[PDB]
Amino acid sequence: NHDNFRRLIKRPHGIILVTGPTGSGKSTTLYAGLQELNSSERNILTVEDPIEFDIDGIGQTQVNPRVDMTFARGLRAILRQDPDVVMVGEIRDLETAQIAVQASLTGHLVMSTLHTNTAVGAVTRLRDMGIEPFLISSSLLGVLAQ
Amino acid sequence: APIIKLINAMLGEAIKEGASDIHIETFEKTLSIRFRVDGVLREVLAPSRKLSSLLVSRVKVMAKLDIAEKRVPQDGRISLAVDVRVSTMPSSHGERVVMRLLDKDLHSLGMTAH
Repeated sequence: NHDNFRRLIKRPHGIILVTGPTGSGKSTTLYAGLQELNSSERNILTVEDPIEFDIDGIGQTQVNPRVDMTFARGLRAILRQDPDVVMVGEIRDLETAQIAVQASLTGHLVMSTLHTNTAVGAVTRLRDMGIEPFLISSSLLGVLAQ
Repeated sequence: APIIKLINAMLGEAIKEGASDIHIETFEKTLSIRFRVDGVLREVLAPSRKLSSLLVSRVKVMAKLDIAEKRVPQDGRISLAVDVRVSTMPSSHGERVVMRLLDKDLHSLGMTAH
């Protein structure tokens, strides 16, 4: 499972989702994935709500409601920093997913989470919000039900 | 000021090495400058962490952006024949700056004959 996840998070582009219920240790798994990628040869940035803890060597922006800094606006801002990999806290709505799908197609490796009970539930959930059935097939690398 | 010359010399060093992007990033302990020379990120200098706010302030005023607003993303432009597109964004240890260096037939662009 580690070797398969290693190869997936080390791809040049695509979306990798980690799914399950609340308190299933998704962040811990994402944080471990970013720490593994944390090298001098890549630019890793994240949007979180809130930031669980600080990874030294990786940029981490926080979702601030006082200045209307949302996941969508935060993710839209990160893409102008010339990133190689991006980690979004979670893709709750369509607007945030639309940007993440565009990000994955435009040479970035995207990472996020969805509150779905199964690994098929994640692919499911993207189809529900309003992502064209195709766009999921092209971008999605895999899902990790945990 | 000393900071005005440092940013200008850095931009000259970016054009020297053939950098596309310049990455100014502030962490808790260290301040890091990185160029993406031909798609490959590269360590160039790690100055004093204290300078973080001054480097962010200088690159803002060059692009005619808000100095005091450190809570929202700001995008601006500069013309030095090098056209740069600065992009600031909020983070845990202050703002993070990136400025993309770009140098200044209809059929060749894409249009078909018809």
